Amino acid sequence: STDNAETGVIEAGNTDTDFSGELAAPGSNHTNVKFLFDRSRLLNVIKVLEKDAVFPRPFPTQEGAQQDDGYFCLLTPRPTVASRPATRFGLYANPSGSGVLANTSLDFNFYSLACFTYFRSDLEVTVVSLEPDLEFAVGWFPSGSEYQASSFVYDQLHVPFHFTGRTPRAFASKGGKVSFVLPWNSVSSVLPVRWGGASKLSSATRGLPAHADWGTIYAFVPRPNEKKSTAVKHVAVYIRYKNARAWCPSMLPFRSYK
Amino acid sequence: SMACYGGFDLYFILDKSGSVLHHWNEIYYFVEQLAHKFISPQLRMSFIVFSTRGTTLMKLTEDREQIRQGLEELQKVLPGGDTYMHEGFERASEQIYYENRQGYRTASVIIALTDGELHEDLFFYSEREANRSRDLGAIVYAVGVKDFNETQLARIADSKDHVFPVNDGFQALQGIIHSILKKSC
Amino acid sequence: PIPTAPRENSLMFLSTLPDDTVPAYGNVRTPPVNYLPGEITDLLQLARIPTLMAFERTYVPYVAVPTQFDDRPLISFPITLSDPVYQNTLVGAISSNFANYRGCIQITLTFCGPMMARGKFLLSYSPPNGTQPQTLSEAMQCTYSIWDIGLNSSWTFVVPYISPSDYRETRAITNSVYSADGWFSLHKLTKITLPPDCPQSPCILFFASAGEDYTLRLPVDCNPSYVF
Amino acid sequence: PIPTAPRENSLMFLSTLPDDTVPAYGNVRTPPVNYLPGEITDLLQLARIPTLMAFERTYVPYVAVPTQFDDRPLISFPITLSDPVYQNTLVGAISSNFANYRGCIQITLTFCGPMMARGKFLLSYSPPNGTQPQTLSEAMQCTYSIWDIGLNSSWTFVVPYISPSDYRETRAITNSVYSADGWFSLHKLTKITLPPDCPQSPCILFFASAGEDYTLRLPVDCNPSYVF
Amino acid sequence: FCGPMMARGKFLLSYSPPNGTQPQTLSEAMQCTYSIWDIGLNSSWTFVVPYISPSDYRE
Amino acid sequence: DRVTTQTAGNTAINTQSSLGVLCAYVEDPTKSDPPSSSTDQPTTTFTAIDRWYTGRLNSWTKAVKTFSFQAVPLPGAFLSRQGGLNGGAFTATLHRHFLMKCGWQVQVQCNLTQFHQGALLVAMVPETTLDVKPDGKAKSLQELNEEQWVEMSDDYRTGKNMPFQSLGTYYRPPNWTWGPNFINPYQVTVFPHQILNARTSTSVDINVPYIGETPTQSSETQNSWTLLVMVLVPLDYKEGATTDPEITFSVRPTSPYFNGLRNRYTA
Amino acid sequence: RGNNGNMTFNYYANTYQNSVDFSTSGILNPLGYLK
Ligand SMILES: [Mg+2]
Repeated sequence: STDNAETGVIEAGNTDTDFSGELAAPGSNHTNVKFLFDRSRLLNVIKVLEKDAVFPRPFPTQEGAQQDDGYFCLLTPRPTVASRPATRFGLYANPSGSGVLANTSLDFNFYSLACFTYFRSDLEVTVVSLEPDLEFAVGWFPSGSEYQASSFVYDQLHVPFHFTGRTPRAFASKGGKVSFVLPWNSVSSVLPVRWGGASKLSSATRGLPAHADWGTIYAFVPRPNEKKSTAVKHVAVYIRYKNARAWCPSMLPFRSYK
Repeated sequence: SMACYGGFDLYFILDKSGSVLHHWNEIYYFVEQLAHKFISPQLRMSFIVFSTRGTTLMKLTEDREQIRQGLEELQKVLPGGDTYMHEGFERASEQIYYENRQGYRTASVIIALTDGELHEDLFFYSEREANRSRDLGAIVYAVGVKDFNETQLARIADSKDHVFPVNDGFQALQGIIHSILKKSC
Repeated sequence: PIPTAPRENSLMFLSTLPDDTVPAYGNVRTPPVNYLPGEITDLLQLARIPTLMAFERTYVPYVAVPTQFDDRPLISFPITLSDPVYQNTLVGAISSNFANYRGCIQITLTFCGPMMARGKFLLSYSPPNGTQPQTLSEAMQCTYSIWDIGLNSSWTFVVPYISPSDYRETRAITNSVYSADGWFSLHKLTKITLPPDCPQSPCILFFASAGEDYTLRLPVDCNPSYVF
Repeated sequence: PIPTAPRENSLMFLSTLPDDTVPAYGNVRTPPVNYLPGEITDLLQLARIPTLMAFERTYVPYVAVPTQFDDRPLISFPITLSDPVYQNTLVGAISSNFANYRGCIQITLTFCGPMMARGKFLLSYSPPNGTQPQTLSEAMQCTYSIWDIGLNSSWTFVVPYISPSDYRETRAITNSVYSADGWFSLHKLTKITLPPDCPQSPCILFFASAGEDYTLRLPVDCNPSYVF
Repeated sequence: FCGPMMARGKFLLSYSPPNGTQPQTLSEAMQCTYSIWDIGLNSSWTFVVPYISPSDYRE
Repeated sequence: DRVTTQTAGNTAINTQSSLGVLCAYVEDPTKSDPPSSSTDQPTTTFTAIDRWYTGRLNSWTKAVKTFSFQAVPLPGAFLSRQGGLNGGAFTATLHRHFLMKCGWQVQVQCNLTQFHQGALLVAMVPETTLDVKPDGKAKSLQELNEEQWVEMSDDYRTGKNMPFQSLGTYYRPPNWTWGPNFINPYQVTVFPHQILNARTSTSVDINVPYIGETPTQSSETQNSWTLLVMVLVPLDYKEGATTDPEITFSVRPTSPYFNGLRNRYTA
Repeated sequence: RGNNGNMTFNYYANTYQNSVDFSTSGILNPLGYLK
């Protein structure tokens, strides 16, 4: 069918448009955005806390900072680094040495189907243990709050301040899991998948949204600091995007030909 | 020392960052003419590239079939990326540490092609990894391409006079490489 | 108490369970998104947008038309949505995240040459044969459509859905030998007769959109090799 | 028995679960509290009551007005509810126990000087700029309101809610550089012309109340450093 | 435009009101009363110089 | 049929090979309601900012390869004055209002002849940092006027070189491989686009509404759209023809809603 | 409705399970209109 594609709008035609044929039946609705993003996937593998940690200091962190890394899961499909929102995703090709290997995360299953710019949904976090018989718990603090980092001596036991709070501290059973659904808490109307504005928190980094997150979870162990174990235990954070809505179509990542 | 080195080794740790996209043939012709002028069997040379991934593009070898093919792979290099010179030195420090397992006394020389304009938080790591090659008995020369930073190379190199620009330090490295080949066995 | 006998799949975390879970921090009034225009209701609003293909010349969205006559297709690529001419199209990069498809791929062309370039082009679609068709007398017998160059500058050849099954596979895993659903092939019919002082080798810019009946099924895990 | 399949979050004590639990010792008729007057229905009945601020002079709820002219704000403090002029106000000490706020801070003044003290004061509110405004010609352009001293002795400057988000943060955690929602700044416009035999340096007593639309959200754990 | 028929081009007519300095840059007739004239099938443009004056009858 | 004169305020622009206004995401992108995140009375449009602001863009030689793009930040071009795109009464109002909520309406003119071939892909690209150097600094006019067309490397196709927070000396600096502000150059036609072909038109017409993560964004930080001119087919001509055709662009802000009046922005 | 097969019974309410927007005051339409 004779067209002009310089116009920018092409009417999607069928076989009957040029030839003799008919329309096929509608297959299914598995491309529905509220249906397609509504399934769980691995987000980040964070180490389980055992003491009242220091939250990671803001960038640029200098050496001699006695902070606690690899502990907080900033719940976001966008690339993160050191439990803080980043712009580039970077893994370690040859991690020999040298400093602190920063925990990065990315939602691999999201950006392959995030052909849009803005995305709003609830979040259903399931925190699966990666340790046999682990009796852990799961904190949370919203987009814009900060970690309460101290302890209080309860009967000569340094019970930390992340055992309590007005935010959900879900306690897992022995060998169980933690599953709860978090609302869209951030101050932005939508989470920018791609962002081009500047956040003026620092020397203004272009393309870094400051409040594109559902918060930040952290696993801990419900014992005081005297009962701190030795081997560092992990946990695995599965998230699901409940009630997904997506705006403003955009690009999919570049599949290299090599 | 007075004892001759059993093997004289050479490291072309080459910068292929996004900032040397306009000066890559100047870098390559500095390596095309220091690999052809030295075809001696006592010299082993390696071609290390770095922009973001520090990459051993050719291992430390002396068979001249490979060095002919090593330069014909540096010509197929497109620059682009950040400037991770701390990983340019980790690909050599994994090869000085291997050649110390042979048990010889080897004078491994590091030639560091660079643009000099390093980030402030990467110069801490590039100096820290250079000092781990100066713990392993290597000598680091920073071949400066057009405009660079001397003070950002006075700590990568051994002193402020080991830094050479590329138009002056072509023959000046021939006065150092061939100086030690007579000092070798 | 109500006597319940819980099933064998108790305490099983399932990633794609069609159900909700316990709310933790409810009664949150989100700020309204009524101001945002252009909501994606469904990702088949985006397979229908024609995106550029890429051709082994070094990957180029257009086909150069060399002036030398030879009896073979000018460009030829199979109709298989794992073929590397579809990797960076929204037809291909959405459907490679799925397992099946159904409907008509729509190949839009665009003659980006000069305005004075007259010519005719015989698009085609062979169904999967034992041998890929090469002669212009072999794409004459398949599903062809002659495209003249004139005032307008685009032709949308609709690759039909001829299949022995209601949902074709979206990835040539095993085997389809080089023959899954056959081959598109742009033959040139008459040579492009250019007036004097005009550029040789004009460029046919290819697109790839989905039909109005192109429908996808069965999400799978994606390929995370875009991030490496 | 009813076959139930219990979920993955079974036997989880959650501190903020919106539900009841099993009663242990019920059927207790409590004595009636109908005699007590003044029940707090809601804690925004108490942010609206103006309480005294405190100023780095040694912390003083009033601003002394020195008689020497200088072109800078007499007192200047940012509109951020983690700033240490708000720690001992019911606007600040209730909102620091929360995570967000929305609405208008209301700064009530009170001229506690002599009755014969005539003068004029240019209150202001800059939105967050790159530089804090200092000149009287720079608070003239912001949201100002001139306050004359006369028979009445109070002015309630209502700090507006100008924000790019429906709920501002209530604590300057990271970063807001010294600039979160801008700065209140009481400039003096004309010098206070006192008659003879009257005290120099009269005192403007500052309050800080919440607006009729000031609303709070998201409780957090408090700061227990009041008990140390 | 009395040129050939195949001559494509565009022309930015203008009208500055009386300034202290005559405008010269294309970025200075962009701000005055301009009107872009394309050359095509038709071959005439009638730029109407407005009547902007502090008096009802100019000299 | 194809002769459309688009009068706006006191600046009417003309096009005699018009393909049609590509109204994006809605029927009428001019219609917009005031921001819900400002309790003060917003400064609406007025008759000195409802006009066609026009500035040049770089020439298009034969040396320009496929996919070599050229990006215009909106409203980033009114403030840095890229291409001579001086806002005038709009930039002098944009500097004094803290938040700004507008939708754009662009038009790119590049008149080829009937003996030239080539095709641009003019596309209002939302939310990209294509104007920023990888080291964080935004480009200046001395830096744009030396590369002339920012070529599509693999750092742009992967998003390897988008601006970032340096982690510091504490963390080991990781090998960056990807960032979401990439360009997939084969999929830029999903954006509101027209193809500026050398045989169908001289000017393209795109009309986009306000989009953004907030109901209104800041004035000095936002890059919610990006007028992206991408070369899909390289320019070719026989010798004697008019070398290096000019590219201009004409930008009109449709219904802006300024908020938060303060003095002129001094960084 | 999404990927929700529990057609019958919602235990928690709307504002607890979901997160509704606060007020201020199929048919696949195209994402770009030629006008
Ligand atoms: Mg570099």
